[PDB]
Amino acid sequence: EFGFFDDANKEYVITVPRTPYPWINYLGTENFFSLISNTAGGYCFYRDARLRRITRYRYNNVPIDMGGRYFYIYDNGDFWSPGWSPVKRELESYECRHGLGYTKIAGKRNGIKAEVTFFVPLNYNGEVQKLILKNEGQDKKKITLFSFIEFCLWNAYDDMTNFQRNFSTGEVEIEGSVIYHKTEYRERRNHYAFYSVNAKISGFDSDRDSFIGLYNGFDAPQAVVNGKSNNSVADGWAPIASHSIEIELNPGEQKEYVFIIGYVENKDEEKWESKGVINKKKAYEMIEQFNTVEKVDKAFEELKSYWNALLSKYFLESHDEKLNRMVNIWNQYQCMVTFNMSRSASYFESGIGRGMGFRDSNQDLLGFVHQIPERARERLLDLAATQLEDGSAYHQYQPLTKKGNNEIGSNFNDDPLWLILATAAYIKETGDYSILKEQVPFNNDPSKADTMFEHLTRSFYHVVNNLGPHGLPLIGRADWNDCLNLNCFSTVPDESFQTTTSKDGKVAESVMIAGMFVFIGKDYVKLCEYMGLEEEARKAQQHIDAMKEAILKYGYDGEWFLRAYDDFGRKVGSKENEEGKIFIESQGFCVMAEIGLEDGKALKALDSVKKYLDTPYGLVLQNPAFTRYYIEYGEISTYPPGYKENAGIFCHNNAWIICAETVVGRGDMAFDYYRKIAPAYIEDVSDIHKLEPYVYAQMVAGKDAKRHGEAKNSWLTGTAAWNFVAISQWILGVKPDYDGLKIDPCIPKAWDGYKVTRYFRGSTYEITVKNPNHVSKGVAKITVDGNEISGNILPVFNDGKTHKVEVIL
Amino acid sequence: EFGFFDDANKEYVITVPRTPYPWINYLGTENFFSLISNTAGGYCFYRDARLRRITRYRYNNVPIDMGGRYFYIYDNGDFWSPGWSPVKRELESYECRHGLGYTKIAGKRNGIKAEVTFFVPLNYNGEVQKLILKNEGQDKKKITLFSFIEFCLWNAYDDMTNFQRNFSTGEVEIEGSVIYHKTEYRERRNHYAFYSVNAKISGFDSDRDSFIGLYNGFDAPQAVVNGKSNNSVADGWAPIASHSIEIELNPGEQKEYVFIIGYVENKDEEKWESKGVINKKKAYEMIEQFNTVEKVDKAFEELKSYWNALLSKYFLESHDEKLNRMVNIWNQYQCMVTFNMSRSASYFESGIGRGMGFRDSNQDLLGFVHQIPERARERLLDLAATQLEDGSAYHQYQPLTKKGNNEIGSNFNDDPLWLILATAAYIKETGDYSILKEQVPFNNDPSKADTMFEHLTRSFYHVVNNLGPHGLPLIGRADWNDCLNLNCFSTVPDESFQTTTSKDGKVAESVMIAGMFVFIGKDYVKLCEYMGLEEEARKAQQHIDAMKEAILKYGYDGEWFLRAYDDFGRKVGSKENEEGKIFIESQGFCVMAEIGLEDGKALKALDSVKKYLDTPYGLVLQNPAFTRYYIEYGEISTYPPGYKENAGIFCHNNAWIICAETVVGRGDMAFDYYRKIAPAYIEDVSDIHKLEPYVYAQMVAGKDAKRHGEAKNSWLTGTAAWNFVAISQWILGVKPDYDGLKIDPCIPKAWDGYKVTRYFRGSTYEITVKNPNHVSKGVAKITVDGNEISGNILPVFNDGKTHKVEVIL
Ligand SMILES: OC[C@H]1O[C@@H](O[C@H]2[C@H](O)[C@@H](O)[C@H](O)O[C@@H]2CO)[C@H](O)[C@@H](O)[C@@H]1O
Ligand SMILES: OC[C@H]1O[C@@H](O[C@H]2[C@H](O)[C@@H](O)[C@H](O)O[C@@H]2CO)[C@H](O)[C@@H](O)[C@@H]1O
Repeated sequence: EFGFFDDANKEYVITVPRTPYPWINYLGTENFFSLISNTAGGYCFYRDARLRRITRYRYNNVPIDMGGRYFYIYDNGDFWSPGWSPVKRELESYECRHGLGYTKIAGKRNGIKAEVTFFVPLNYNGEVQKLILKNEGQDKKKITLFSFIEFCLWNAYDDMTNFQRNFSTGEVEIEGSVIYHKTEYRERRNHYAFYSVNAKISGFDSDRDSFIGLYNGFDAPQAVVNGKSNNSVADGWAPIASHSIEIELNPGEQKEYVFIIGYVENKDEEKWESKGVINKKKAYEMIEQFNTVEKVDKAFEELKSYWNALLSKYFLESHDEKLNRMVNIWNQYQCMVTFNMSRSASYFESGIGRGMGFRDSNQDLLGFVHQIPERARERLLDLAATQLEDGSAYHQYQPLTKKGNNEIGSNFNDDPLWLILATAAYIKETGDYSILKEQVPFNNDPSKADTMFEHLTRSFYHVVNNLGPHGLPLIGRADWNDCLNLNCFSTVPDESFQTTTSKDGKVAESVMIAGMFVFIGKDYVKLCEYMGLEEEARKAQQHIDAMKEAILKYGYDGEWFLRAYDDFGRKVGSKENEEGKIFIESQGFCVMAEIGLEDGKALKALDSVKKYLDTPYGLVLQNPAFTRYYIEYGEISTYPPGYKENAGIFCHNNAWIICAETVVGRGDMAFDYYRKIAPAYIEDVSDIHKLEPYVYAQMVAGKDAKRHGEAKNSWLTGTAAWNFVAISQWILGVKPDYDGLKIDPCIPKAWDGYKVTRYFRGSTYEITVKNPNHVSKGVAKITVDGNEISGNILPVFNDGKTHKVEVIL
Repeated sequence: EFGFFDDANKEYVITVPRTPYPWINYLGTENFFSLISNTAGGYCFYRDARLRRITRYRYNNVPIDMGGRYFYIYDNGDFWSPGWSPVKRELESYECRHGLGYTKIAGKRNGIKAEVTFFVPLNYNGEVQKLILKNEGQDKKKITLFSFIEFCLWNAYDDMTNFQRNFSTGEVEIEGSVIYHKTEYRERRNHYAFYSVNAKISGFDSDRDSFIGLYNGFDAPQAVVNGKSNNSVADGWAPIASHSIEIELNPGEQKEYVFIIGYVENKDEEKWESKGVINKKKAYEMIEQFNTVEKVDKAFEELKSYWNALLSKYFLESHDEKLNRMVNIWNQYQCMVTFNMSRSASYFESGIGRGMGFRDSNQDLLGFVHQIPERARERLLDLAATQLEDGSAYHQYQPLTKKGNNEIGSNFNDDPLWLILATAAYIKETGDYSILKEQVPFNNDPSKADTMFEHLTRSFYHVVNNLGPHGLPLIGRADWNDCLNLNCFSTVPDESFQTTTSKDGKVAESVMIAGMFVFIGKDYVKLCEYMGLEEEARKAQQHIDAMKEAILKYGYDGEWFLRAYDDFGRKVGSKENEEGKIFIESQGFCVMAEIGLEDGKALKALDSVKKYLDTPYGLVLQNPAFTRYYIEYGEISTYPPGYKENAGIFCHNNAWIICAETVVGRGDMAFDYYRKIAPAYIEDVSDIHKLEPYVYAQMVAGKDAKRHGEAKNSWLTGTAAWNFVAISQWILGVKPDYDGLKIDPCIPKAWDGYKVTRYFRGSTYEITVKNPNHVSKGVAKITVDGNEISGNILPVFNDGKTHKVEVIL
C-alpha cells in the first residue's frame, strides 16, 4: 500500500509521493474543472478541455506528470516543493489528501512546512489554492516563495501542433500581484485567464525561458536557483505566470496566502479599459471574493455541504467497513464526477476528443439518477433530441453542444435500447411519468417532434425491424463491444475499425443485443401499459417472446450462450471455435433477461463463466484469447492477449455477471465477483493494480497478459455506475420500481444482516434486513412502521418523514 | 558567435553546446529522413513524418530538445553524453560539425573521447551512427556504453492523443544485438523498425520505465545510474531500444561501433518467420551491409561525392568569402533540402501536416531547377496534373500522394500564375520545349487530359476571367500573402482565416496579383509564340497591356504602388490609411514588371520602400504596423506588431525588392539588401538572430517588435530559392533565357570583378566579369573563346567542353 482511507473525513491519504502511477483527483462542479495529481501536477480548463484549456500539460512525458501548480520554497540556497515534485529533494514529511472536490498537499523541509488546499468553489470560475507556510524550527528564517503555472494557448491541438503561428501570439499583462494571460484577446477571443495572489509580491515572471532557462527543467528553474525573480514580460514563445514573495518567519509563526487561477469572459463591447488594456473589473470582483482565509474557509465548508448532500441518498451500515466506504463515499463520488466530466480529460484521455458515447451517457444515468433526478431528466431529454427518425442514434453524443457527431454517424445497433433502459430507470427512481409526454424533436429538428414515448417506440422497433437470418438482431458496425466489428474486413493500417464497413451488414447477428432486447422489452411493455395502449403492449410482448425463442433455438451453444454470427454466418463464441469459445456479455445479459432459468441453462452458463473466465482480479472478456489477427472480427484481435477487448478484464461487464448471479440466487458468488474489482478490496495490492485505489478503472490486464492485474484508463468509465447498481440494487436488494421501492436482496449466507437508509420519492426508509436462518435469497416478512405488509413493494409516502422497514429473509 | 564556417570541409562547426536555440541538420535523400540537433536530439521517419514516424520527439518541451539518439558513457559511477545532452555534465571538449547530409558530434570527459557520425546512406532505409571511443588518458579504463532511442507508434497524432488504446499495443522482439519494434505488426501493418549494433552486447533494455524509471528523466536513467542494463522486454506503455556494452580500453586504444536505426517493409505473404516471429531477412541484409567501419566509410564518401555533384553547376569566385560560401555551399544545399523535405518536419513544423503549398512547390522549383532538371520536370507535370479544369489550383499540394487537398480547396487567385513561372524557369534552364506537348490530366483525371501548354493557358485566363471593378485581379481567399483575407470577416475564434469566406469575392482586388500577371505574361506570350499561335500571343499581349494600364491608373498611390482594394472598395496600402500605408509585395512585383521605369514611378516606389520599410535586419512587410484587429483584413492584424505578417521581416519578399533594385540599376542597394538577411553575414550576431546561422529562416522580428532581429521558422521556406535566384541571376547576372545564357550583372560599383563557372545545357561556361570603370550595370563587350560576340546571349554548345567568356562592363 501507499496510503490509507480516512473515512471520517472522506479522504484518501497518500503517504509516499512515489506512487506506482500519479493518482489524480477532480475539482469543479459546473464549468471550471481541474485535474490534479498527488504531486500537484495536472491542469485546468473551462467547460472544454479541447477548446478552452487554461494551463499546459504534457501527456506521456519523461519524467511523468511534469507541469502543474508548482510552489518553490527557497531557503538560503536550498529549494524544494511541497508536493516533492518537480524538485524531488527529500522531505521531512509528505502527505496528500484526496477529498471530495478538493486536494490537500503538505510537505516539510528544514523546519519549514507548506500546506496547500486546492479546490474549485461553487459558482466560481477559478481554482483557489490556500497556502500555509509555518516555521516549525527554533530559528528565525528568511525565505522566498515562488508560484508557477504554465499557460496553454486555449486550443490544445493547436497549442501542440501550430508553432509556426503560435510562437508569435503569446501575450500577457502584469498588474499588481496579478498576471493576466490574454493570447488572441486582441482579435476574436473575449476571454482571458489570470493568476493572482492576495499579497504584495516581491517579483514576478511571465516568460518561460526567463524563469526556467532554455536548457533547464521544472526541477531547477534558474530564477529559483538564483533566489530572485527576473520580472520578465512574455512576448510570444511560452507565456507563464509566477509570483515571488520574500517572507520572514519567526519560530512558531505562520503566514497564509490565497492564489487564484481565474477565467474571465467579457462582452464584446466591454473588452477594453483603454486602447490595448483589457477590462479587469470581473477579475477584480473574483479576486476580492477570496482575499481572506475566512472567505476561503466558508467556500470550503459550502463545498463540503454540497458533496455531503449529494452522497446522502443511499447510506449503508454493515459489518464490512470496505463495503461501507465503497457504497457510501467513493462509488457515488465517482458516479457524480463521471457525470460532470463525461469522457473528456483524464491521465489516459488526453482531452482532445469531442464527446462521449451515446450508450455511455445513457448508462451513467443509472449510476447517478438517485443523486440528481432533475439533471438526469434534462439529460434524458437532450439525448432523445438527437435521435434519428428511424430510431437509430448517433454513436457519439456531445454534451457541450447537445448534438450528435455526424462524422462518426450511426449503425451501432445496441445504442437505441440504452435510451429505453435509462428512461425506465429514471421513471422507477422518481415516479415521474410526465417525461413520457414531453415533446422531443428528432435529429435536433423542432419541426419533426413527437412524444418521448414515441422515441422509445422507435428505439424498440429499430431492433424489431433490423433482424437477421436467425431472427437475432443485426449487429451493424458494432454493439456494446466496440471492437467486435463483423462488417469491417480492414487490411489498411490507418482506417477506423468502427466506421469502415466493407459489408452490407445483412448477415452478422449479435445475441448480446438479443439479450438486451429481451431484458429492456419488459420496461417497454410496462410503459406501453401505462400509456393505455393494450394492443401495442401485446404486440411488443409478442416480439419479445419471438426473440426469446430465437435465443433458445440459435443463441445457446450447449453449456453457455453464443456471442454472435459473423458475415459468413459462422458462430462466434462457440465451443467449435478454436479461440474465443465463450464470451462474457451474452451470458450476463441473457441470464439477466431470465432466459434458461427453469431448464438449467442459465446455471450452466454461469458455471461455464466461472470455469473459463474467472481470475483472481476479475473476469476476462473471452477465452481463449486471440493469438493472431482475425480480419472477420475487427479490432478485438488487434490487441495482444490479455489487454483491452482481447481477453482483458473489463470491469464494466463484470457487473452484469454479478447481477446474473443474483438472478439465480447465488449471493456468495455475486459478492465474490464484486470484491475482486472493488477498489477498497484491492488497496492492499495497489502495487499490482498500479492505479488509484479509490476509483474504478476501465480495464485490468487478464490472465493471458504478463502484467496480469494491472489497470489502465482509470476514473472515467461506466464501471462505476454499473457496479454501484449491482451492489446497491441487486445484491443489497433496494430496487426502484414503478409502484415503489422493492426489497429483494441476494447476499452471502454468512451475513447476519445490515441496514440501508434510502431517500426515495420524498421520504426516507430505514430498512433493516436480518438473516436469522442464513439464506442467500428469499424474503419471509416485511414490516413497515410496525405493521406487516403483503408483497415486497414498499408504500410511497412522499411526506418528508422517516419510516422504519424490517425485513426477515 | 557560437561556432565558425569550415569551407574546405563544407561544414558549420558549433563549439559550445548551449546554443541560443537547438541548431539542426537533415539526413537522407530519398525516403528515410532524419532531423538531428547539435546535441543529437530529433527523430527519424520514412517518407511521412505524420504516418510513418519511427522515433518519438516532443516539441516545445521543458527542457528543450529532449529525446534523440542518446549515448551514455558510464565510467566508475560517473556518466556523461558526447553531445552534452541529456546528462549535461561538463565536458573537457565538445564539438558538433553539421555537414551535407551528415552530422559529427565529439565529446570528451575524464580522458574518454566519443565521436559519433550520423548519416543516412544513399539507397538505404536507415540512419547509420559510427561511434569511436578513445582512451586518451594514461591509465587502463573499464567503461560501459549505453545506446538509447525512444520509439514512436508510427502515427504521431495517434501516438500523442490515443493512450486509451495505444498504451496496450507496444510490442518488441529482442534477438542478438538487435531490438525490433513491431507494434501492430500482428495486424494490418507490414513494416517494422529495428535498432542494431555490430557487436556482442552485454545487455539490453526495451521498456522505458525499466531503463529510465517513472520519476527520472533522460538526464539520469536508473539503468545508467546503476551502470547495468535491466534486460527488460517491453509490454505496452513505451517501447524503447537500448544496448549496453562493457569495454576495456588500454591507454591510446580505441574501439569502433556501428549502430543502425533501420526500417523494413515486408510482403504480406512473407511477414512471419514462424507463428508470432517476424521475418528478419531484410534486416539481416541491411545490418550486414554496414557491419564494418570500412563499408561505412565507403558509403560516407559516396554521399560526399553525391552532394558535391549536386552543388557543382554554379561556382562563384569573388573577393568576398561570405558570399562565396553562401552561393557555393549553403544556399544550394538548403534549396535541395527544401525539395527533399517539402514543409513537413522542422523544429517549428511539427510533422502533422498533410502537404505544402502549391505556390511553394512552384517557387522552390526556381531554386533547385539548375541542380536536378529531370526531377523538376517530373514535379512540374505532377503539379499540373492536380489543376482544376477552369485553371484554378488546390491551395495545398501533397507530394506523397501527388494530389491536391480537397478539404482546403481553392480560390487563392495568385496560385495558377506560379505554374507558368516555374514552367518558364524550367524551359529557360533546360531548353526542353517538349514538356509543353505532354498530355497532363485535369484534377488527376486522365479522361480530361490536354497539353501542358493548355494548362498554362487556363492558368493565364483564370486571371483574365476573374477581374474586378478596376480591372485588377480579384484576390479571392488570399494571394501570396496568406494572411490578407479580404472576404473573411470573422468574429468567432477557431475558424480558419483562409477557408472561411462571408463575402462573395466580387469586389476585393490585389495589386500584387496584377504585378505578377504583367511579369509572367511576358513568358506566357513567348511560349505562345513558340507554339506558332500568333493570334493567341497578340491577344495575351493585349490583356497584359490592359493590366499595365489598370495598374498605372488604379494601382499607384502617388509615391508607391497600392496593395489592394477591400470588400468595401477602399484602398489598402495607401497614404490615406492610418496604418499600413505601404506594403512591400506590390512594389517588388510591379517594378520587376517594369511598369514605372520611364516616368520615375519605380524609382520613387523603391525610395519609399527604403524610407519606410528598411531596418538593419531586413525590410518589414508593411508600415505602420496594425495596432488593433481589423475584421476587413483577416489574419494579418491578429499578430502583435512586428511578428509574422504584421510588419515582420519576411525574407521571401526581400528577394523581390532585391530584384527590383537590380531592375533600376542600383547594385549597391540590391547587395546591401541581400547582405542584411544572408546567414553568413549575420553569423556575427547569431545571438540576436538566435537560429541557425547557415540557413535562411522564414521570418525575422521587425522594428515594431521588442525582439527585433530574432528569427522564427528556420530551414523550411521559399526564402532560400528566391534569394539564390536574386543573388545568382539578378545581381551576378547569369540568367537562363530562351535561346541561351544571358549575361546582365548589376553589382556594387566598387567591385573590380568576379568569376562564375556555370554548367548550362550540356556545357561549362567560365565567365569572368571585369569592372574597370566601376559601374553598376551595363555590358560593354562579351568575348567567347577569344571571339567577340554581339548581344548578351551566349551561344549554346552542348558539347561537354569548357568555354571561356570575358565580360567587360
Ligand atoms: O468495448 C467497450 C467500450 O469500448 C469503447 O470504445 C473504445 C474501445 O474500448 C477501444 O478498444 C478502441 O480502440 O477505442 C474505442 C473508443 O473509440 C466505447 O467507447 C465504449 O462505449 C464501450 O463500452
Ligand atoms: O504569407 C506568406 C506565406 O504564408 C504561409 O501561410 C501561413 C502564414 O504565414 C501564417 O500566418 C498562418 O497562420 O499560417 C499559414 C499556414 O497555413 C503560406 O504557407 C505561404 O505559402 C505564404 O507564402
